[PDB]
Amino acid sequence: DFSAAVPFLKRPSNLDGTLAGDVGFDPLGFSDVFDLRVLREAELKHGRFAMLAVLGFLVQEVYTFPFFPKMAPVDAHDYFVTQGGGSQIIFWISFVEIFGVVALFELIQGKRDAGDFAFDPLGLGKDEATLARYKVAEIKHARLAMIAIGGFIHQFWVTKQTVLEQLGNFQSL
Amino acid sequence: VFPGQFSDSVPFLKQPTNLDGSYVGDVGFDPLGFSDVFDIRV
Amino acid sequence: EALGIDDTRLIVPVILIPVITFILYAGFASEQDNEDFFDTYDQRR
Amino acid sequence: DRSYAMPFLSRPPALDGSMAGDVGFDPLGFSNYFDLKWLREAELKHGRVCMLGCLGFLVQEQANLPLPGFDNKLATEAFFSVPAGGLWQIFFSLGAIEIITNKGKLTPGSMFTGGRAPGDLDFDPLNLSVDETALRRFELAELKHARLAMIGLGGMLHQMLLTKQAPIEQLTNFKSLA
Amino acid sequence: AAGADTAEWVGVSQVTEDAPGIGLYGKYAPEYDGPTFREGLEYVLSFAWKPPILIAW
Amino acid sequence: QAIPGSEPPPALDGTWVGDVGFDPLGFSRVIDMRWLREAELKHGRVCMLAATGMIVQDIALFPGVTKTFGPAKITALHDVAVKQGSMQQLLVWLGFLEIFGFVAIVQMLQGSGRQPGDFGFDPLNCGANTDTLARRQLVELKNGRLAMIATGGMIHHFFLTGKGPIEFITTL
Amino acid sequence: WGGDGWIVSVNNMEDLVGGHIWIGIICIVGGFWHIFTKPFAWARRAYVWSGE
Amino acid sequence: MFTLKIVVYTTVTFFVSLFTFGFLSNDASRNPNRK
Amino acid sequence: SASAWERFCSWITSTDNRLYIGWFGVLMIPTLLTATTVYIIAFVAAPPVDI
Ligand SMILES: CC1=C(C#C/C(C)=C/C=C/C(C)=C/C=C/C=C(C)/C=C/C=C(\C)C#CC2=C(C)C[C@@H](O)CC2(C)C)C(C)(C)C[C@H](O)C1
Ligand SMILES: CC1=C(C#C/C(C)=C/C=C/C(C)=C/C=C/C=C(C)/C=C/C=C(C)/C=C/C2=C(C)CCCC2(C)C)C(C)(C)C[C@H](O)C1
Ligand SMILES: CC1=CCCC(C)(C)[C@H]1/C=C/C(C)=C/C=C/C(C)=C/C=C/C=C(C)/C=C/C=C(C)/C=C/C1=C(C)CCCC1(C)C
Repeated sequence: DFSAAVPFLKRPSNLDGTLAGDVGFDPLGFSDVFDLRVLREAELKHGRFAMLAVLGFLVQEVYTFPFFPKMAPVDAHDYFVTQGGGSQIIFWISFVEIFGVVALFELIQGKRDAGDFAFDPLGLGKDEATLARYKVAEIKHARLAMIAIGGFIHQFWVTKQTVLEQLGNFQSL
Repeated sequence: VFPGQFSDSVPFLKQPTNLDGSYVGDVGFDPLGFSDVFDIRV
Repeated sequence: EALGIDDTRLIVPVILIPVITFILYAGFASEQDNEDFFDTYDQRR
Repeated sequence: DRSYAMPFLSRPPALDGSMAGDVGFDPLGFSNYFDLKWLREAELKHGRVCMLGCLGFLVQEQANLPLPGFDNKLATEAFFSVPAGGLWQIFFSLGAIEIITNKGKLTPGSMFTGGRAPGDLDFDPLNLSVDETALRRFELAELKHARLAMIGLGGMLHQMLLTKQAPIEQLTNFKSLA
Repeated sequence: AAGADTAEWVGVSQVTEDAPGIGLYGKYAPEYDGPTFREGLEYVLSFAWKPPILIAW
Repeated sequence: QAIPGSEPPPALDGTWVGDVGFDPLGFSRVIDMRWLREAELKHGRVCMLAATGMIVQDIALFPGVTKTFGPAKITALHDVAVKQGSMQQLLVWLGFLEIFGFVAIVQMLQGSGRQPGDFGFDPLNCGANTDTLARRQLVELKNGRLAMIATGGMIHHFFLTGKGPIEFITTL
Repeated sequence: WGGDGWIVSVNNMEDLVGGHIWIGIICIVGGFWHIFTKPFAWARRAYVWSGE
Repeated sequence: MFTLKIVVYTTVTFFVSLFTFGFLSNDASRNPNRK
Repeated sequence: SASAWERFCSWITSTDNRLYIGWFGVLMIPTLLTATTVYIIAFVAAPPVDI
């Protein structure tokens, strides 16, 4: 049984296909050694951080709060290192992921699904077919935004201009 | 207005438990229930 | 200068440490019988 | 068997739901390694101290006793403005209260050996909570107020330490940090 | 003499029983029969010197 | 029946004035019904009197009150009258009445027999008979809700424009 | 120690007389206290109850 | 010099407290003729 | 079974210690060790004193 995505590679033995986005893509085979649930937790959390970061880059480029100074998103990082807002942000992220550690321990013990914090306040996903479709869409968007946030940061690093600014005048060098 | 037994002075409050009416000046006016906590004689 | 105390921060340990030792001693004493006896000393512990 | 407060976590084994204020919120599992009576006693004592502390934070700035050294609306500086001898008299009086109300049982290994509910210091001069359901409702209200007052006392104390301004005065004269 | 011990002096509250946080009994005081205080302190210390973090990987 | 998609809470099962099954958030699940209905009638009556008084204040004032309070209405009127002591007197006497209201609520919740909002204040025996009493209950509740929304409208209109009720609706 | 002297350094008769008033009050109050009380449990555990 | 003073005060108070509450802990019973 | 303070008192007043500590030893051991330490170091290397 070869992989659905990679036709010349065998399907990994731990990737049965029940997970969302499980197309069989694992050339290096990290799922053969490390736990698949923990890997999906890390993937989903990386993707959620990246999606929020991409939306934040777009919004920060298009609109900054009037009581904050106007500047690019990437070099604001040192400004909030000095000012103290970034310390607050990482403080609250650490506070949430202190309980995230307990959730990860319960994931290790097998009493929790991977990436399932049961956070559905608006009740968007309740039907099982819609829930599976939303899982697939969420993982695809997570991967796309994980690529996109690094794209944005590196393009700003090489071109010294933001995203929509670069889409304005496409300077090639 | 609604049916039910209430105090003679205040018509929306019931007659207090320890204000039976034997003592003079008793129109059944004890909203906070001081007679329920302490003795009526004192 | 009472008890040689010139800074009010010195009073914190002088009062605090006996409180903790008294808490331990009070656990010990609450474990006891604590009724009167007629003898030179109490043999119950 | 998920907890109500943490839907993604399992319910703690010692938090069945019989104790008041229980929504299964013990993520770190303190109830698995500590006496829940001791934990509830500590929670209630902290909460009552903080309720009276928030009341004092709100009252001292608007009204103070007409005594020398007693004119300081900033309570953190009022701790150092009031003479320390009276503060230690307060400390020893509250210590005597602690001795009397616990029957001399102060350690975790002796406080509940005689038989006593956590937080039950025999204080209900209005003879309330004779009704069991009213007792449960009052316990939930007391616990919610205890937690809210702990958080509020922490916040007001930190704001007074940083901005050097008393409460509500800080609300009317809101100066954002530099 | 009074005591407020008559069978009408009861507490009142707007909260129904179905609201979360209400216990089953008034004053439960559970029997512990668990790990000692020293073991609890060792558990709080193990929060620091062996958190369940790198056991995931 | 208010919202066809959803369902009323089990506390909303008729036998109450104004029960059209409208409670989507579920306040009656965690709050007692008597307290909720007492609060609804209290807010409704307060807003009824407030809206009528605001209309009267923007129409015609008392003799000699403009000499002291000046041309101040609504919020400026409140800010001057707290210093004058009118609002202090209102607070003292209305809290004094609310003491008896509080023990009425307590006796209702412990089972004296009174209904929410029933203070026994019926001079002239108006609307004390037959179905007229129930019709007056429904009218009082609906007009209290309407006056609540109208009072909010008046307060926010003075917040936005700085004008009273009868002059904002004529000087758009 | 030197320069302080504990209670040896009483240098005026006002302090002497006032503290003797204090000693008399304290002694009388404690005397009535001991006439009307019996030693507490900590004192009963602490001391040896014999003439010697 | 104040830090050393408070350390010394803490140490002296700690040891004197141990002494005081140890001799209060039914010291007369701690003899081989008890019971 | 006993309280922590009771076990501490049993260890302090223990006859099984190689050197008996006791409650008087609680005051004695640190005082004598402090005096011994200061005496040794001040006897070895201490600057002259204006007696
Ligand atoms: C038990 C008992 C009885 C009793 C009793 C008694 C004495 C009951 C007393 C109860 C009390 C005093 C409760 C007080 C609670 C205070 C709280 C929750 C404060 C929260 C602060 C907050 C939210 C805040 C804040 C803020 C922060 C942090 C930042 C600021 O910038 C803003 C702000 C200010 C908003 C009686 C006598 C009846 C008898 C009965 O038989 C037995
Ligand atoms: C350090 C630093 C910062 C920083 C920072 C940060 C956050 C830097 C983050 C950098 C990131 C996230 C880079 C990500 C790169 C992702 C790549 C190249 C994926 C390629 C995927 C491919 C090619 C897929 C290929 C494919 C595969 C395999 C599957 C399908 C086929 C195909 C599509 C071809 C700041 C900004 C905070 C400032 C601070 O002062 C300094
Ligand atoms: C101010 C001044 C100027 C000149 C004249 C004047 C009289 C006025 C003078 C003094 C006035 C006044 C108020 C003097 C007061 C003196 C006082 C309070 C003396 C009290 C001393 C207390 C002493 C020893 C305590 C001894 C007890 C001890 C160790 C412990 C006993 C026990 C316990 C409790 C712990 C364990 C060990 C043991 C033995 C079981």
